[PDB]
Amino acid sequence: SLGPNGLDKMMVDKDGDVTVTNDGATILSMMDVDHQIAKLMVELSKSQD
Amino acid sequence: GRPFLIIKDQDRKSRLMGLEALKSHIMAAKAVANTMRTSLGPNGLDKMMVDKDGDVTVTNDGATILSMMDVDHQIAKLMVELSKSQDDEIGDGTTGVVVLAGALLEEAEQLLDRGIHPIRIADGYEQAARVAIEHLDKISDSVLVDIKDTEPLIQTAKTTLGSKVVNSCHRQMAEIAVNAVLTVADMERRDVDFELIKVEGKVGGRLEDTKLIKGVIVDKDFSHPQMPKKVEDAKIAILTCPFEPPKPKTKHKLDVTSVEDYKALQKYEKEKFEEMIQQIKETGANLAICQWGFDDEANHLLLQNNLPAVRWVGGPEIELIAIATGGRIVPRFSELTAEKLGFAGLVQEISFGTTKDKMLVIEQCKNSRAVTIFIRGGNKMIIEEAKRSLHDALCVIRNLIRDNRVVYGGGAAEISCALAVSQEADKCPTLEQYAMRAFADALEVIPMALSENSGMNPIQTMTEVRARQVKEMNPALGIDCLHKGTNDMKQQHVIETLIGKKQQISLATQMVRMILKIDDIRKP
Amino acid sequence: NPAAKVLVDMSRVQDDEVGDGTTSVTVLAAELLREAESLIAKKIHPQTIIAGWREATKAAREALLSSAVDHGSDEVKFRQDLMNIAGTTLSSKLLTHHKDHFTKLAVEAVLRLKGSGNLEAIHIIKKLGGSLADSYLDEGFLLDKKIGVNQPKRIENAKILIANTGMDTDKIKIFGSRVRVDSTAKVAEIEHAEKEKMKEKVERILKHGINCFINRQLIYNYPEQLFGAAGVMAIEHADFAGVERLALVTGGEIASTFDHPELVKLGSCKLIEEVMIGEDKLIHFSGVALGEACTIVLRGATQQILDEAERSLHDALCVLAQTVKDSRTVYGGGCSEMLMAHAVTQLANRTPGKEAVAMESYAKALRMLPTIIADNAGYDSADLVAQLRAAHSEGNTTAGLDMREGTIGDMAILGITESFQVKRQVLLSAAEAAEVILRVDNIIKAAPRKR
Amino acid sequence: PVNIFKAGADEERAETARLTSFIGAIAIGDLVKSTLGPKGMDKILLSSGRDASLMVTNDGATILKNIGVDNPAAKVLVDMSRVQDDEVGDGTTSVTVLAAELLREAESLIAKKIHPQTIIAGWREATKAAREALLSSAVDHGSDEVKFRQDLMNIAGTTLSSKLLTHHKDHFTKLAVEAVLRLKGSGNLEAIHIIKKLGGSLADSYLDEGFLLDKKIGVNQPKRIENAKILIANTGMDTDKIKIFGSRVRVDSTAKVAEIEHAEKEKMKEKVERILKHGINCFINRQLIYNYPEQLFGAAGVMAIEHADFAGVERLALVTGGEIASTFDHPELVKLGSCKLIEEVMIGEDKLIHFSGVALGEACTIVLRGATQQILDEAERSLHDALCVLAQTVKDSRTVYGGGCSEMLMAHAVTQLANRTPGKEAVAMESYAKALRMLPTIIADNAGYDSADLVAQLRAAHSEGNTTAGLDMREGTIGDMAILGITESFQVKRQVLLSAAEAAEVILRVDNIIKAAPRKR
Amino acid sequence: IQDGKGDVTITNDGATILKQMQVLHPAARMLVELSKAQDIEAGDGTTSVVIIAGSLLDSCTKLLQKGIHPTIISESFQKALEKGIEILTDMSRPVELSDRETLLNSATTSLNSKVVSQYSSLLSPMSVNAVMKVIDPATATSVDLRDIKIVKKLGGTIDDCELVEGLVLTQKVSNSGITRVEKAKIGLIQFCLSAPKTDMDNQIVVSDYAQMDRVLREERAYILNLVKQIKKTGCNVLLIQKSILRDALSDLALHFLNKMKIMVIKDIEREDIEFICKTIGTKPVAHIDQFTADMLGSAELAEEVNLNGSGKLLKITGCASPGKTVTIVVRGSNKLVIEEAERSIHDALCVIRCLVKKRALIAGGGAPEIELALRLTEYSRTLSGMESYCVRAFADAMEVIPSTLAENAGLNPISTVTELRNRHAQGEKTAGINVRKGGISNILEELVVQPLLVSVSALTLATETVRSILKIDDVVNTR
Repeated sequence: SLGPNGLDKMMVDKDGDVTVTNDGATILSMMDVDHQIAKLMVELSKSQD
Repeated sequence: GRPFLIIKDQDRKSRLMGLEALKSHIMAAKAVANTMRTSLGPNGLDKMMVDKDGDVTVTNDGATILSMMDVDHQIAKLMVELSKSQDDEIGDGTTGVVVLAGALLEEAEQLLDRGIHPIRIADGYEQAARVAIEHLDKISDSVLVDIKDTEPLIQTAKTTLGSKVVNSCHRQMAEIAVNAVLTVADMERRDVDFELIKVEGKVGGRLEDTKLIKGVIVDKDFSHPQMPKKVEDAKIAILTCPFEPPKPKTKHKLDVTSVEDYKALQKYEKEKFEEMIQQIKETGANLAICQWGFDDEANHLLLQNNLPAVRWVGGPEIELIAIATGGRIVPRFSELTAEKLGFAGLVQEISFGTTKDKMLVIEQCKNSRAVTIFIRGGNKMIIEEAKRSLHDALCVIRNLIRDNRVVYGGGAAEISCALAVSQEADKCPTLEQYAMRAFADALEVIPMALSENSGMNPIQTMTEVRARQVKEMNPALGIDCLHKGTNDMKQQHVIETLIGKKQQISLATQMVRMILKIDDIRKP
Repeated sequence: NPAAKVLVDMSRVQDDEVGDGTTSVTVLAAELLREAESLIAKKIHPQTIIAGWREATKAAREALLSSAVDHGSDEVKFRQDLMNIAGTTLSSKLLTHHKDHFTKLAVEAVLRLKGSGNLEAIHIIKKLGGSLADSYLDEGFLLDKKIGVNQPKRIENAKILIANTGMDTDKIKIFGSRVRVDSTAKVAEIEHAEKEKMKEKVERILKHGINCFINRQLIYNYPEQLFGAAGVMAIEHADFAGVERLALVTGGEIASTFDHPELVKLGSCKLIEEVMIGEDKLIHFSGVALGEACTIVLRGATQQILDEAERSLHDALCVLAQTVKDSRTVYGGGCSEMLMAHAVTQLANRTPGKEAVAMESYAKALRMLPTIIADNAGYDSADLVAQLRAAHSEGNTTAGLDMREGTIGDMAILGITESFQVKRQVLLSAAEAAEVILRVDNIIKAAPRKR
Repeated sequence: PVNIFKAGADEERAETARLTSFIGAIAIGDLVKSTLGPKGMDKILLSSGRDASLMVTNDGATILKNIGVDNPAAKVLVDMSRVQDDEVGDGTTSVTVLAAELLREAESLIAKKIHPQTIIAGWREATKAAREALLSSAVDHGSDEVKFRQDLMNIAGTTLSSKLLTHHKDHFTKLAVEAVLRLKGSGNLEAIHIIKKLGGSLADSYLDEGFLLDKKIGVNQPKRIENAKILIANTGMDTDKIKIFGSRVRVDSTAKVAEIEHAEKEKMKEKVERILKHGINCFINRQLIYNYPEQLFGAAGVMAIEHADFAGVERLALVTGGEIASTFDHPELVKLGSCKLIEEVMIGEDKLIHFSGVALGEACTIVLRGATQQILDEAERSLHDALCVLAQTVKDSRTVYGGGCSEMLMAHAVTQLANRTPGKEAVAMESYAKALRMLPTIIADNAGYDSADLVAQLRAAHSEGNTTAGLDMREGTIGDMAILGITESFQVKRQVLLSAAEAAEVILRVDNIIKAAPRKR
Repeated sequence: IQDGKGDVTITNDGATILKQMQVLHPAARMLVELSKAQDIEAGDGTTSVVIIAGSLLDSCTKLLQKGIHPTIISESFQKALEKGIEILTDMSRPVELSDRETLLNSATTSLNSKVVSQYSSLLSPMSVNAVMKVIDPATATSVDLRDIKIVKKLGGTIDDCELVEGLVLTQKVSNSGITRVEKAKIGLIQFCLSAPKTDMDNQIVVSDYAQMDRVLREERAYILNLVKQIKKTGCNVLLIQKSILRDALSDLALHFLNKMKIMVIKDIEREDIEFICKTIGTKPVAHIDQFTADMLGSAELAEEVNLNGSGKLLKITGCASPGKTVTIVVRGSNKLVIEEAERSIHDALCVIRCLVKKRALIAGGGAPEIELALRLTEYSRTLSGMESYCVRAFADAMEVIPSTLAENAGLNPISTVTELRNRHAQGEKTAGINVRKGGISNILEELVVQPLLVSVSALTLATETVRSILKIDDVVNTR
């Protein structure tokens, strides 16, 4: 997704809602994360945002 | 009275009776007839289907399609049986007759909702079939076919190959089929048995390679692969026994009470071997045609005798070799003589190059009786398609052995018979005109589905063609089969069988009359 | 899907015919069906497409045959074309990585054919290890069996006779015989009689005075001891292919009757001796009479390498034999394709009506192939295809995509000669299969054959 | 190389994701492509868990409304259709099928290993040029009453082709026109009333010269009144509770309770007389009323109307010239509603009260005496769409040309731009232009005409410069709508193209579909 | 008809029959809604209309195999509808509300298809007299069914179902004393005769022993005086509206009324009181201060009457108010014959309502359908093309229903079809199918007629429904 010509990501939450974005925190938050490093990195990108 | 078991196990017992049973019949049969629509006659498509064991087979030879189905309802199995009957009778209209039956039962279900006994409908169908076949026999033209003129037969087969992919070449097959029929026909008896022709095919090659060989093909190589491979004109013999010493078909215990008995037997063994060699070498025949194989001693001896032979040759191919060579059958060397030998035109070995198969052909200089047809194509689907198509063509020619075995088809016959049926039916009292008109409608069903399959604007096509063939009467104004204008069939000349259409009409009429009667049903 | 089985069957047919382009015909058929589904999505009568492709394919066949060139008038040019085609085949498979080491070698093998098929006459041997460069074609012949003790260990200039006889039990052709005696002395007498019958049979065979022997069936212990008493080399049971190869290379006969010691021809060779090949033993046969059948030695890092090497080289041998059968060739891949596309396009100019769009779709379908070639290379496609269309539209019918780099160049100097027969057959078969599969109207699956 | 998602959580970060999105998009496109042009055929949304509730519809808005999906791109397009229908009306069909064609273009382009940003920039520029060209071709009217009326007639007639009501177009389109005339230039949408009464024919329907009410009357109210002085109220009138609480009746004898009852009756009578001091012949109550107020009103003998609707009372206050009151100390500071006659009418098998000769006619009431509930529902949907289009074209007077005319205009402009543009973008834009060419094509496909012939003729005509060239849908020929009368809303097509552009922009810029693990159900 | 639940139904009108079934197929629902529409606009005829629609569907099926495009097919549908309008208009005739005999013929022909059809001898007067008492023989052109309320009672016989212009009350006199007064006086009360309660809480607090007796006597005197003011008019019957949260009747006041010999009836539903106002002219009283003779009516004789040994029900008759409301009692073996008689009476009522509504009668039997078919064939012959085939299909579709008329009357369909075709093809109209004789005959002497609107709505709604259906082409599964 890097660059002004970035290629955004569009994904669904557990309830059936569509979300498109390019930043990290909004991606990582509503991404279903099972591994614990995954949740650590969700926290990380959320702090950066 | 409380209900009680009268019929054994009425719990799992299912009964249907009355008009609803006829409704089930008509709906299933209409579904099947509409299932089998898009392969009509001179121009159509092919339906592909796989069976239980996972085999791909596609054709418009409708009988095969219906046969290879694991259908559920009984009437559909009856349809499959009817298709097999018509295929084993002529070999064309394998879908035409079933679509006609579907049309007849469409008419039957329409008139049924009008409140009339099915006996009336069956009687109307029978009378209409009578009239239709009578006029179809009035309209067919006799074809004077002799042994030196083949062009009408060539066009007959060419038109017959319509809607059948073999119309790629569309020309050479007609010629080779006519030549094969002429070579193998029994003219006086008017008989042609297809067991005399070894219909064979091998994948690869092209449809241009579709050829007729005026002889026999054999699929066994040399007993001595180092032995010289090809011989010109030769003399053959057919021995129905191996080269092993004669042991009886009764259980035998040959005692050996002495060492000199051992020497006598070990000498008698070879003595018999070279005695057989001398016997067969005396008669002068170049080739030996056996059935059960033999021992390597014979192989090396023939290597030192330079006399070609084969072994393990199967029964029917043995018989066909004997038929083609003109000789007789020699069970054992007692019958062996120079007289009954069979003369060979030329024999050669091929391996199809890249392949590792070996296959000997016998081409005869003198007169032959059993010919062979070989196929080259794209796959086993191509091979089987060509085989079944050419086989149906042979059936067509065998029917065509006689004269007047052709009338203009391509659907024009349907218009003509529908017109005759309507003309006869109109001059009738009531209670019958409805069924006869229904049969007439079933008759023009065929051109409608024809135009649909061609993709032509149907209703206007039939209207214009009907007007053209009504105002001036001729059996040749059918709809475009080559789709290039020129609907006058005295130009396109769709040349197809008479008895094929007549048998289709008869089968459909009898079958619908039969099905009309099953009004009460019982299943478990 | 039944169409998938149809495709794999057309692939198997094209594979058995020649090879090295089965992939091509499959891709071409699939791509034709891609334009077919597109055009039928434009609501077109299928029979029209079928007729259009039939006429277009006939015209393309005529044009390509017109472009066919015969060769073989000399040796150097024809041999160079053979190395060219061999290496071109090796490009399609992995053998490209050492194609040179293969090419000339392969040529020699096809030289030994001398007008006969049955590639089984060519022998291939694999042993794990070595290297692809270590692989080479034997300068003679090879056999893989074992020899007895009382037989010698080194021989030269042997005379060879072949046999397919039963010398294990001397089973008499009559079954039912049995000994009916009482005293076991008679049994000793009859057993000595059998042993002397075998001895006299060995004398019958040895009367030919051969220096080496082979039998297709098992050499039993008593026969082996009698041979050792003679003290000459005898080779035990083997296959049919081995004995046929030996008969070819030495000119002997597979003999099963030995009353004629001088009426037979003996196989000829000059040196027969084992060679310890790494962890294996193979006997070396140098100075054979006929250099017809050959044995190929293969070595590799993994057995999968050996398997694909044998597959690919079998394909190359098939193509080499096919081009030896007919010396009609055309120019390299795509260029012949692209000029056929040009001719079909010229017909499209001449083609009116609705069939025109179908046959021009056919044309661009053909044109798609070099695009895919360029994509597999890893270079820009549109520029090359448009530029080469311009090049072939000017009459420069010898230029084409460069094999060395993603550029454009003449393959006549570059050395890419294409076997006309193979790919005309490929085109015909692809057309036939495509029209067959397009003639469909209905798929009806039967029962799955309930377990 | 390690599992990181929850059970049921999926991520496709390859071309399989775009493949799934594209096949879902195509499944969307083909389902609706049968609902376009004058040749469209309607569809059924059949239910099984909704207790067998069905609705037939032609404007694909309801179709995308009633279908969900797991592929998020299809839901994105559903929301796009939501937006489109939120703006004006029909064209959801148009924008959705156009998006399908553009994504098919994207498929074909990705089939050549191209970085999509080039496509994005090229389509940006193409859209800019196309919008500029269309604005330069924006034909405007309204300077004359007859011209503007005929433009509205043309727009309405062309729009009814896309739906069922075309069978009585002359009896419908023109009628709808007068409705927006009654808006008197006000921007309100919620003045038109929609009425469904099964039975009768769509031609039996009519636009009454007044207003109607569908509420019960009081116990003793006159059936008919003339020159009605009308007042509208919203208070208790239900024994008019004092609104004060935390106050209790706490006595030791019931005579005081009797006096309290008499006093509350008197106070209610006082409220009634307070209202009657203003002086009216017709009273309106937005809500219920009690028996004692009803007896007082019957003593007055006036019309009291009970339990009305908030939107309806707002509409009627706009209509009859009064405004709702809640206090009545001022017989002098209120404006009274006015009507000529208020009578009774029986429609269908339901009872209505008829306003005849109303002092004003701002709001509208469209009665549909159709023949089935489902046809009634789709008829009300269609008239809602048509009146939205009418209001929008009254808002902005600029109009454009349909039948592909403006469409091939922008197509040819983009064609010339691509011709004067170097690089891949050009052919992309050309394909983009080709993409636009598919839209009228599908229209002809709905008719089933000689497709390629017609497309070639239109491209030739637009290359020649004939800027009014269009497709004749009556016979399958090529003519001028200026003769024919096929005109549409400039706003409509403009926003259709712009929304399609931005939807393509957002959809193409996707790389990884990640569906979260389902919660449960 | 029986459902998965306990109740069962017997019916002979296509509408309700269709209502009972529930099908997961959209076409069936479409037909059901069409039947609903025909009911709302007409009430009956659904006995045939859906079958006519299916006949048109099969008629257009053959055209569909013929390949005609659905749009042109729809245009032909519209044109056939338009032509059939005037084709129906042809053989109509004006009617009169003064002559009773044509009216009774209309009602009886409407009720040919009911279970109680043999009971038309008694029932033909009933529904008709119900209709005149509602609207005027002068200019009405508007009829409401809610002007009429019918009561259902189990037991008795069909012969006991009678029409009266009076008011029947399902409520019972709680007082077992005075239960019949002739020329009595009638009163209605909205408020609750109970202890005086306030809008907010009321707490009659007590701080002395004398206060209990004081308040008891005071409340007694209060209720006494209120009821005395009530009796001040000399009333003889009081109706008390049903009340909630409070007792509309007072036990002490109940004894007071028992002492003063006035019938006491309470718990009267909120709505039909206006019906009562429309019935007997009485007007509600919401406060005793309001109470005045102006909201009091007069009656001749009202009593709690017996059902011949089947319970007691309250009846009121003989009031001088020229009301426009009626009621009919229904008795019979079980509730099933009750439903049958109810539906037959409702069909007759709706038929007469439409007849007065749109005064235009059309002969039934066989003449209409055959005239349609003949004229539509000769119209099809005049318009060659795919139009001609479609119009011939229309002309052949209409003959399905008369074929059923022959069939279910125990006759061969085709023979009767031929006979009607021949007879009406010779210009001999009025050729109706005779159920009794079993053939074609002059339908005029057969007394078989129906209003124009019945068939007009039938075919118009059928045509539009068919057109919408063919405009329907795709289905997608939802939740």
